[PDB]
Amino acid sequence: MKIAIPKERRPGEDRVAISPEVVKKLVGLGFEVIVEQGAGVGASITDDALTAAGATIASTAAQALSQADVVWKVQRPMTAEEGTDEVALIKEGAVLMCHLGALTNRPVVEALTKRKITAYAMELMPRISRAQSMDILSSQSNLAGYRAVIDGAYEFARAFPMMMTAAGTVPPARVLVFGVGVAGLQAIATAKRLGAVVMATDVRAATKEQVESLGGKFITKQAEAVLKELVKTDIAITTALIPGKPAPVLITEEMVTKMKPGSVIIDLAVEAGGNCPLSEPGKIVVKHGVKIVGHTNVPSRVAADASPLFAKNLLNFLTPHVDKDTKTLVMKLEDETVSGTCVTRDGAIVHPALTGQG
Amino acid sequence: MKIAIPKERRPGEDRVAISPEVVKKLVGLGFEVIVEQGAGVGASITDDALTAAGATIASTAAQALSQADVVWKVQRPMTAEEGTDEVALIKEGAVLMCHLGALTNRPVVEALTKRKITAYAMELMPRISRAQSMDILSSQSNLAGYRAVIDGAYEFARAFPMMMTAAGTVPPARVLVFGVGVAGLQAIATAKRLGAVVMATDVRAATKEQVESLGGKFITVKKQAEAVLKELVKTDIAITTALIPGKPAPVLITEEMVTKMKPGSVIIDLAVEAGGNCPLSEPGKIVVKHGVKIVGHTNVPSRVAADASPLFAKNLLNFLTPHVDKDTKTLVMKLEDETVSGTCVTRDGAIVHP
Repeated sequence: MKIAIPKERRPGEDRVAISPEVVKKLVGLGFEVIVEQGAGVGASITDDALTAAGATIASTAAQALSQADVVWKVQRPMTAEEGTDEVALIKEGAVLMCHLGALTNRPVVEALTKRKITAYAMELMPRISRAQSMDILSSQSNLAGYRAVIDGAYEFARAFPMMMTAAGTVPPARVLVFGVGVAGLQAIATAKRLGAVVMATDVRAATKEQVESLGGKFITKQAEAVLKELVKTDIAITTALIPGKPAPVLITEEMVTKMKPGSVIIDLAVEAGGNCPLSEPGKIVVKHGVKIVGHTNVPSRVAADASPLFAKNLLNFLTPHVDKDTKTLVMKLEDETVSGTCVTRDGAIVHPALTGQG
Repeated sequence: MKIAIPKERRPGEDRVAISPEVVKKLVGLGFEVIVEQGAGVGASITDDALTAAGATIASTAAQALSQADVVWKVQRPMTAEEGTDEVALIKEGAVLMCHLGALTNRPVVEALTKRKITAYAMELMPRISRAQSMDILSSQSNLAGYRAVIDGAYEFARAFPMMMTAAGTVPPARVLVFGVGVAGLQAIATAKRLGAVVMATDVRAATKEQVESLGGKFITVKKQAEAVLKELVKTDIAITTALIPGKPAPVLITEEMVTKMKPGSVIIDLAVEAGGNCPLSEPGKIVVKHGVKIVGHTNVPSRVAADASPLFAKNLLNFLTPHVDKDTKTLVMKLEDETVSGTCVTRDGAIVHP
């Protein structure tokens, strides 16, 4: 009747799958909540904030998960091959809930299967209305979009808003968002509230409506229209990274050579190759007088807000299956969100694309 | 006449006392404009951009200031004892306009005086309505206030604006601006733009009205501290901006106060160079103490060099323009002018203002 949350061990990860308010709800459901010491420090969540909420602190990940019936993590557990065998720390037959990156991480699913662990890959949450509150892709990408604007403004040597002053007028910055998904949408909104002239481009002609509702201008030869804007653009933000596929090239370095010195490019797709071939994971590349920034775990750059949201997504997914009167958890297998996220259970891999080498 | 602008040499200074726009006005005023090669690189001002405006590019600094009758700079020239006497490069009898930091640097003033160079300490610009467009302290501090918010949001692990999503409502960040001068005002405006709830505190009451006009809330109630601390314990980003003329910055956030703040909170100390409004700040560093980040970046306006330079150059232009004589067809600084009298610290091999 124990749920455990370890500290994230993968490099670049500062989020944690828990928050004081979720600890309280979990305790209210009848759970004993165990958190590894310092697991939330990166997200501004102290051990004492956790214990005040009802959680108990374990000194290590092994002790935290030793007798846990349920384990909540942010990123998929590490296998012996990657260093620390976290999969081994999960009790055989236990339940794991996390962003498993299942589709592109067959080895982790196999490792979990050997220990007969039931794993729910949160990133596979079905796209149904009643599941939006359990959607981790949505909650994290939204913060990533906001963060993109903050990092761009930070690296930019000019101020974003137009300023009328006694010494003259400070022109507003011009921003061009590539890709109008959850992240792109928030980038537009944040770049807009900061005072910039915001442009946006996306192949899906259905996005123009959303861009305009936020006060942005949709760019309507096509590459010629984008280029005309790009050469005037101060901050270019790309957000097109389609899972299970290389990031689409949206800004060639030929185009970057046409940009104005001092410009900034935020490449949120650097992880999959980047929408700009010049971006490098975890670095800020200075080329042709342009800064090409490609930070690695953007939502982690907003860890303090990302963590509580991630914990809530998890809580919303688990809550419907808990009988707080008997203090028992029974994941209803017929529930669409359960069957949809389960990739392995009782020693059997259930996702069709992860049973062998394709 | 000839006016020259060199590259700023002091460490970390990326601003330049020139802009293509101001170059056009100078040429139109009858000036021959010369700029040191790559002087505007840090300000996104290319040599070709300046050439297009009508300026001449000198390969070196010496070559730029050699025959200059007027010299414009951002920071005071360096004295011989400090690596390179940029002073020795300024033609004797020439005119210099820049942030001289005169009232705290006698050595630079004497070095200029020995060369019979007339120097106008722009930072001494009189606080009169007429000089607003010539005031470098206001133009640079305005951008500093903006930058403080950017740097704070950058170091903050949360989002500034309130966000209502499918996963719930996340409250907006809470900002507390200490000192409502030019910098403080911009910090409030920018913090507001980003969606934060903004509180402010300053000894002047005439500032409450200004704060409210921007959407900010004025902290009010002897023990003003109690009211302040009450807001500080809920604050996510504290921005301090109080600087006293040539004196140690007043202390506004004690270490004791810092220990009462929320983990992950951020403090931007814009007064770090003058001692800091917070005793935990260190010039050029981000200190973590009691779970709080105390940020003390130096030369904040340079963190906004591409916008700071155009404005700084305009302040200089606005100050110089009224003194071109449409008779000697040259530059004659009117001695009776309130701004000339208020900024000159040394003239023709004499001292100024004692």
